This record gives sequence, structure tokens and C-alpha cells, in this order.
Amino acid sequence: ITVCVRKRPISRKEVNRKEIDVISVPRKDMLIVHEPRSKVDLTKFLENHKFRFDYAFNDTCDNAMVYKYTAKPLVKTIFEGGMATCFAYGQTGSGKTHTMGGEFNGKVQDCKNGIYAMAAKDVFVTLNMPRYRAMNLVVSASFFEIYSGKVFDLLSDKQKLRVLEDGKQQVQVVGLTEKVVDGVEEVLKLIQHGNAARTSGQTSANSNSSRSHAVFQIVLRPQGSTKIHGKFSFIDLAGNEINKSLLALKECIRALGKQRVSKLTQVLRDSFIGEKSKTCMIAMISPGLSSCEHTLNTLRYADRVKELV
Amino acid sequence: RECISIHVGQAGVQIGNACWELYCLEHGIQPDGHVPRAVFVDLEPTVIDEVRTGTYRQLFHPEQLITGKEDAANNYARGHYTIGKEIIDLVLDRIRKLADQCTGLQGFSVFHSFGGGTGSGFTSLLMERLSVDYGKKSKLEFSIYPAPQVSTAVVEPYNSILTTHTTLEHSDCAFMVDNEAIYDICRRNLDIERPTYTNLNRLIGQIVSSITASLRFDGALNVDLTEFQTNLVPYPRGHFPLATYAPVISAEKAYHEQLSVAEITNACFEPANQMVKCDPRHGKYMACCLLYRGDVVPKDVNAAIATIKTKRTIQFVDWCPTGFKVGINYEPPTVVPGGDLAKVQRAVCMLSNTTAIAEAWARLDHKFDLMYAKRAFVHWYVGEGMEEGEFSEAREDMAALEKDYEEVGVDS
Amino acid sequence: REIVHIQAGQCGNQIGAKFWEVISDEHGIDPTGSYHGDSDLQLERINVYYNEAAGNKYVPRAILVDLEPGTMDSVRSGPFGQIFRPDNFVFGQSGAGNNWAKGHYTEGAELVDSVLDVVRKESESCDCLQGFQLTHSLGGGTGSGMGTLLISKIREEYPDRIMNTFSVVPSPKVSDTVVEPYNATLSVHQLVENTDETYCIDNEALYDICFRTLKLTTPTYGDLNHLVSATMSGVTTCLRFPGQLNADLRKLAVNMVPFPRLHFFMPGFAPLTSRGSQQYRALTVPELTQQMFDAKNMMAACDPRHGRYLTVAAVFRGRMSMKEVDEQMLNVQNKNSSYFVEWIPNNVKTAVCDIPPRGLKMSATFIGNSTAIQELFKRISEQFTAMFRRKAFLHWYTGEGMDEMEFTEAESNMNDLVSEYQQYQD
Repeated sequence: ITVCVRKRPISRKEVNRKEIDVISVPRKDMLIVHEPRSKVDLTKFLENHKFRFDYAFNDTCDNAMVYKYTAKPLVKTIFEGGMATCFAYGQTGSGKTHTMGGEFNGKVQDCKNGIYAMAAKDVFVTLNMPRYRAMNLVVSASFFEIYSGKVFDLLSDKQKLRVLEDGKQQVQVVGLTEKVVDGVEEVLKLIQHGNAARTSGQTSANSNSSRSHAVFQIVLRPQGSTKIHGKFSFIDLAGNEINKSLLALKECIRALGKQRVSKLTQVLRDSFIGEKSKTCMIAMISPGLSSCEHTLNTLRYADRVKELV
Repeated sequence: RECISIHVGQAGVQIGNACWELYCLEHGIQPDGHVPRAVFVDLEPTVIDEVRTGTYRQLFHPEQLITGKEDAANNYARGHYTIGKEIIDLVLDRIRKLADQCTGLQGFSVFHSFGGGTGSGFTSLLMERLSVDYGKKSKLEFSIYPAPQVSTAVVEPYNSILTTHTTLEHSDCAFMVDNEAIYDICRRNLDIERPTYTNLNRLIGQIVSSITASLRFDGALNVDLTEFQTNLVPYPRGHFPLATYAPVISAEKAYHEQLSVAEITNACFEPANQMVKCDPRHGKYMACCLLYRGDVVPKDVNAAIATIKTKRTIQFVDWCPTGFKVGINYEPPTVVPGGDLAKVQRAVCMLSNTTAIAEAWARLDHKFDLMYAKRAFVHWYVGEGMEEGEFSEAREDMAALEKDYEEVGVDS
Repeated sequence: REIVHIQAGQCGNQIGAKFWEVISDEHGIDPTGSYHGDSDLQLERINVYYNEAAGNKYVPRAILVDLEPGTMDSVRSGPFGQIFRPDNFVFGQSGAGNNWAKGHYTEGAELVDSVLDVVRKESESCDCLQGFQLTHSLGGGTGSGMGTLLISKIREEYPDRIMNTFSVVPSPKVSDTVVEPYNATLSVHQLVENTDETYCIDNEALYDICFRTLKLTTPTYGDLNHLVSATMSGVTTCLRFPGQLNADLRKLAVNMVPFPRLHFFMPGFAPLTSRGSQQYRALTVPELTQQMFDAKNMMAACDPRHGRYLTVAAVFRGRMSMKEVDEQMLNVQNKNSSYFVEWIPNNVKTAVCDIPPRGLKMSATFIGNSTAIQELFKRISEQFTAMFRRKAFLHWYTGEGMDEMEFTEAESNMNDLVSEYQQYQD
């Protein structure tokens, strides 16, 4: 389990608003929140809180840089035959969609730019390497979203899927469509398709929205194996049913170290249970002073998750 | 009766060629005479080659000259573990082949340079493999520990905190000669700002001659090698005394040469003449082995020493009534035909254990930390079959060497 | 021990002619002739750079890689040009376009296998291999691209033997090319991750050092090259000579690289006095350290005085006192405690050969690993962005089968490389 935090820079709208930048990342693993506060007498003072993470990324850091530290180290895990998960967690507008899906203040744009794409790129390169080539693996991808306890196939026009659990308690999402990909270009097509289809409200003036949980997965399969050779699930979480899933998620990840159900944790459950499984959590933070309450909430959540480490 | 010698590391080999020179020089055995009684180890060929190309070329057997064409590496790890390993067997073989040929030996005078690659590491396991193959003998290692401020290698301490901890539990008595503190002697007690390594070597090459050479040589008060460790180490820590010589006068400048005992002995305790930057800043002596050579009347000594025993400003340990092993030899010293050594008719090579090194070790330990504190050149050892263990666990080692040399003194 | 030089590109090649022009004389090897060596010591260790076939023909064991015939056909049609066995010439008559991408992915990628082939014929020569010398410029195709590939392959074939890299990082003031930062940023990237010793030279750091430290008024390229080749001789070949305290590529490597990046150095020669007059002979030794450690005189562009050092290696080669050497180094380490980093009690790595540069009495190569070189990759990295932002001459790369994420990659990488290096300046 690795937990990181990434601060996004203040946007033009916030800047114009003259929002104050409350966060500083003086070191590679140190994040500081300069919380503004007022005493009862309304004296102004700053309570600077410090948080440490495996990796803390500044506003300057690009998606490639973030990807290098978080997801990239997980790819090998799938080739190893494990199950890896990477979660983007944070408040609305914190940058989760931007990081996973691609660069866009709308959270929707260039697929190539995001972690799903970058991860895919590495998957093809590694498969090609000598240690792996013997494996004769096929790469498959799927993209679905979870909304109000319901699973929808982004690859198959929001088709509602049913999720069942055996006595064995292994979960399966029936009807989920897996698409064969043999090129990064292929994966980019599927990402574009899924992202367009993603849930939301009316066309907002700007930005996307995270009413749902987005999960794009990369699966490796020889002919089954452990029900497939390896699987990487990249999840674009909804802004911090949602609460229950987040609570559920925390316990599952912490359970990962040692070894109040939700749909997300149910679908993901096989990814937590196995011995050979790794996860990375990236906490997104919006630097604005107005968002200070949200950020502390995000950071504290993050602390507990890493605690399991 | 005998005492083999293993000169390890370029330095230990340069010093070796030197100490080995002084020898024949005072035994009338020119270039090509008998047969030595030692070996030469190094993981850099070009240096042992100097003994194969230069002077004293045919006085050795290409069998007592071990080399590992490979790489030296100024790093303990590599020299001890990784590379140095490959050679050791072979090395040992000679000190087992040369140790057999003899007749009831006494030990191996080892010559190494604490802060090197082949000198620190290698030996570490050489002395290591000896303490087990001949626990029943003497292991006096003659070291040239790190100049107090004028070190060379960038890592030096890494290599010397590591040769100390690994050899500590294996040596009998470790003699120490400080490279820098010897320069002072070349500046202050001989005058020359042109001291080639070839000189410092002539010097130790002298103090050493007083140890083995002449001592293993008949006299009015013989002192066996065992004698040392017995009369010289109060405690199992392979305790390290310091070497000192008396008539270190210049064979050109001044000339008062005729400096009766009463003088040459007092000239040993003044800190500016001890081949070690461990000035008796507080270190209480706890045992000294005054080896004299030349024309000396036992009363002269058993008086010159008496005068000292009552100077008090020379404070000896408490738990030690008398700690003065008077070793008297006959044959006076023997100076290089035309180097720069005076050439008197009597000298005092006094060595001793002084609570003083409490310093020298301290100052050398601290060094280490600073770098370790940042791992500095750590990746150079790890990648050479070592671990965070060996360092951290050899640091803790010496730690109790800073407490040891503290407890055995400063307290009553 | 041994090594196998590699003349990647034209520059790296042009220099080959100068590195071998020198080295040979520093080993008495006439064009095709043998060992005329004024001495007998310039032979017991030659192997490091040659091979025994005839008995008078010790052929340089280097590789000549280039996609522009005319070049190698200028080096092979001139002076010492007729000493390399033709097998050494791995040409690529293709269009040696000035594109990093054209010599690393499309054009060079083909000629590679026909190179590795030889780099193996030479490696499996005999005895034991140490590493490979690599010359080139990070401002062109056959240099940065194809040569940066040659290594990425070499370092997969023998991750044991070392890899010294002599790069002609893009000089500041004026760039002898236009995409320069493109061909550069892309090659440094490959460097920071394969070779483990890089000596960066700057055509203008040379001019300076060659027009004011050598009243030389018309410093032709031949010269610059010549000066450089002078340093790379002090480094390698030199240490493969006897010495009171000798080292060798590794020592140099294992004493100079605190952290795996590979880190780049900045070479500096010792006696660098103008011909006639200057022949002051003030070379007792304090004069050499005086030299070597000054700002000017650092083949690099940046000035040491602008950033601490991590390691230093004065590889002297001329009879001197291990005392006046070991000593000087100290004062030097104390007069400038300011810039010399502290977490390394003895930054300096004193090395001491015996025989000096053929005609000289005393010299000393300087290989500095200063944090100052931060202020160069910065430069390069800047030039990139300022032009990448507009994708300037990018179509010449992509159109050659490249990626918009490839350039991103390199910059970042090499850009981060700047970051790290500061982690010690502080």
C-alpha cells in the first residue's frame, strides 16, 4: 500500500477570485496546510498542519510525473500475476478525473495524458519484454461506473449490469464487456468512448462531475489463470452511498495489509483478498482557502489509510 | 621462535619493502643472500610488482608475492567480501605453507594500512581466518591508522571503522603508527619538507626493527613476542599501543648524537616524537615496553625510568603499580647508509597502551557518522556484499571501544 | 584490463581522430606502424586500446558509427585514418539527418545490429574487458540519437563493464545547430540511465580556455578536439600506467558517484600554458592545483564557484611527492570549505601515476563532480520548453516515427535530474 497526495495549482477562476493558496509542499513527502483560523475574539492566526506521504506532489508536477510514482510501479505486479488497484481520492474539482482520464478542466479530454493511458502504454511495453513474452498474454480492457449501487458498462452504452455473489462470496459482474486491445491506440479509443458516456447531470457550464465511481481496468489473460493472469483496476472516485463506499474502501485497503459492504468494494473485493495484491491511493487536494475544510477531511482520511502501512 | 609477517595493501607493502630493507641492512645479507619469512598481498598488481621490479627483487619467492590482477577499490566491502575473498584461500595457503616449514613459531607480524581497500577489508578476513587456524599464537598487527586531518581516501573512516571491528576480536596486540604525526617528526625532529613516503617507511622501518628483528635477537634482557601482548595488553580488546622512537636526530644538521640514556628516554614521552597524533592529551599510560638497543647499562635504565615514574605529570593508570617492561638488546640501531637518520649508538623504541587513543578513535568514529548519517558512499559497499548491518553494527562495535578505553582509565 | 572506444556521430568521430592522434603518440604507435615507443613502459599496458594481429600492427579497438559517409571518409582519408581495420567503420550511407529521432528510431535503429555485431567482436577480443569510451555530441542525429542507442544496447549486453561518456553538451552563447535542445535533452535522458561516467565538454568553454589560457588566436576545431583528447588520455590510458597510488575507471567511478544517476563530471587539464613565453615551468605542484581548481580551465560551461562539489579526482601523472600532493589537496579543501559539500569528509580522490604526458614534466587530469553542472541541464532544459511549447521543429521528429510523449519524457527526466543535483548543493 502506497499513499500519495497531489496538490493541484489554483485555477484561473480561483485566481481571479483571488483565492489564497493554503497549501505548501516543501519536501518530497511533506505537505503543509496553512489553515486560517480566528479566535473567538476573531484574532487571525494560522494553524499550520503537517502531513507526510510516501510521495507528495506540488502544483508543478505533471501527470507523467505523478504516474511515475504511483501507478507505474504497480504494472509489474499484474505481470507477476497479482492484482493492483490505484485510487484517485479527493474533493470535487480536486483533479481526480484529470489525473486518471486525461488533462481537462472539465475533467474530460486527452486520454493519452492520463494514467489509464500511461499505464496501458507500459503494459504493452512490458508484455514485449523477454521475461514476459513467453507468457503469451492477451490484453483486455473494461470501463464501468458505479452509481447509486448500480453498475453501468461504459463500454456498452451505460448498459446496467447485475452483480451476484456466490456462497463462496466471490463476486462477478455479469455482462461486463471486455475488449481486446493490442495497441495503446486501442486503449485510447475505449477510454474516449467510456468517458463520453460517463454519468453526470445536465451539461454543466464547465467541468465534469463525479456523481459516480469510475473504474477502468486492464486485464491480462492467458486462458484464465487465477481467473486471468493479472488485473489492474484504476479507479476515479466520486467527490468525498458515496460515504459508505469510502468507509468500506478504507477498511478493505487496510485489510490488505494484514489479511458495511458497498457496491464498489464488492466488485473490487478480489483485488483486496489475494496475497499478491498491491494498491496505491492518490489524494487530490484543491489548494484554495475556501476548500480548507475539504482538504483536511481528505488528508485525515489518507492518514488512516497509510496507517495500515 | 619465529614470527611470520603478512604485508597487506599497497601501503603495508611499501612499508614492508622498507622494514624489509632495514633488515638485511643490519644482518649483512645483500640483495641476493637467504630467504625472507613473509608474504605480500594486494588486489592491484602494479604495486607488488614494484617488489617484483625494483630493489630487493630476487630476495623473494614469487610464491610469497600474492596479487589479484583484478581491482583494488578503496572500499572495505569489496576488498573483504566480494573481491578480496577470491584470493584469501591462496593467501592463507602461504601463511600455512610458510608456517609449516619453520620450527615452533610465535606468530604473524601483519602489516596493513587501516583506511584502504586491500588493507582494511582483506586483512580483516585474513586475520579473521588466522585467529581460528592458529588461535594458539600471537597476532600482532602493525597498522598505519588514518591521519587525523590529512587523510587521503574520501571514505577512509568507512574502511577503518570496519577493519577495527572485524580485526578487534582477532588480534593480540595492534601497533599503531600515525602517518601524519610522523611527518611532524620529519619537519620538527629532522627538518625536511621533502618527506617521500619512502621515508615514513624508513622510520616505521626502524621502530619495527626494534620490535622483531633485534628483540628476537639475543640480548641482556630479551623480550619475546608473547611477552608484548602479556606485558602490553590489559584487556582482550586487541588493544593498540603506539610506537615511538628516541634518537630521531638528523644525520646532517645538529649533532649532539652522544645523548646518554638519561636523555633518549625522556625524549620518548614528549608528545612530539611518537609516530601518532594522539598527544598524551590526558591518556594515562597503562603499560610501556621500553625496548632499548645498543650500549645501555641496566642501572642507567633502572634509574632513568625511576626518575620518570616520579614525574607524575606522566600519570600512569591507577590499577597499575608498575607498567614498564624494560627490553634491552645489544647491537645498536642500524641507519640507512645515507638516508637522513642520524645514526646513534643507542635508541629507545618505546611502545605503549595509552588511554590517549580514547581520542584518536573518537575523532575517527565521529568522521564515520557524518558520512553514514547521509549514506555517502554507501552504495559502493552494499553493491559489494555488505549491508546496513555491517556498518551500523560495526559502529556500535567501536562505540564500546570509546567506552572501553574510557573505563579502563580516567577512573579509580 | 581493457576498453573499446566508440566514435558516435561526426563530432564524436572528428574527436576520435584527435583522441587517437594523441593516445597513439602517448603509446608510440605510428599510422600503421608499431611501437616506436621512446620507452618500454608505453607497451606493457597498451592492450587497453589495441589488438595483436601482425606484430607491428596494433590496431585501435574503437568503433566508428555514423550515417554520413563523407565524415568517416575524411577521417579515413587523412592522417592516422589508415590504422582502423575497415571492419571498424559502421557507416550508414542513409540520410544522416540532424534528427535525434532519425538516428535513434528510424535510420540508426537499422545500422545498430551491424554495430553491436562488432562491439561484440571487440569485446570478446581477449583478456578482461573494463568498459567502453564513448564520444559524441548531444546536438545532432548520429550523435545524440544513434550513439545514445549504441549505449542503451551496450548496457544491456554487459551491465558489468563500465561506460564513460564524453559528451559535447550544447554550448550556451551560440548553438551550432537549431534543434540542439531537442537532440540534446533526448540524449542526456539516455545517458542518465545507461553510462555511469560522463565527461561534458563545451566548444565555447574550450575556446575561452583555449584563447585566453593559450594566447591561441585561431583555435581551429582540431585544437579544441586536441585539448579534449588530452584530458581523456589523462583519465583512462594514464591510470593504466604504474603509480605510487594508481586508480582505474572503477576507482574513478567508485569514488566519484555518490548516487546512481551516473552524474556528469567536468574535466580539466593541468599544465595549460601558452607555448614559448608562458613556459614558466611553475609546475612544482601548487601550480597544478592552482590551475585545475580555478573557474576558467573547466572544460564545462558552468563555473564550479557556482556550486559545491561531491567528488573530485586529481589524476596526476608525473613524479611528485605523495606528501606535496596529499597535502595541497587539503588546504584546497579548506580554503574552499564553502563549496565542496560537507557530508563527505574527503571529497577529493588523489590519484598518482608516474610517467607524465610524453613531452611534459608534470600534469594532472581533473575530473570534477560538481553540483554546478545543474546550471547547464537547466539551460538545455529551458531551451527545450521555450520551443517545445510551440512544437517548433517537431514535425521532423514525429514524421520520423516519434512520440509527443517521448519529448515529454526526456525533458522531465533530465529536468528532474537538475532537481536532484540541487539536493546536495544544499
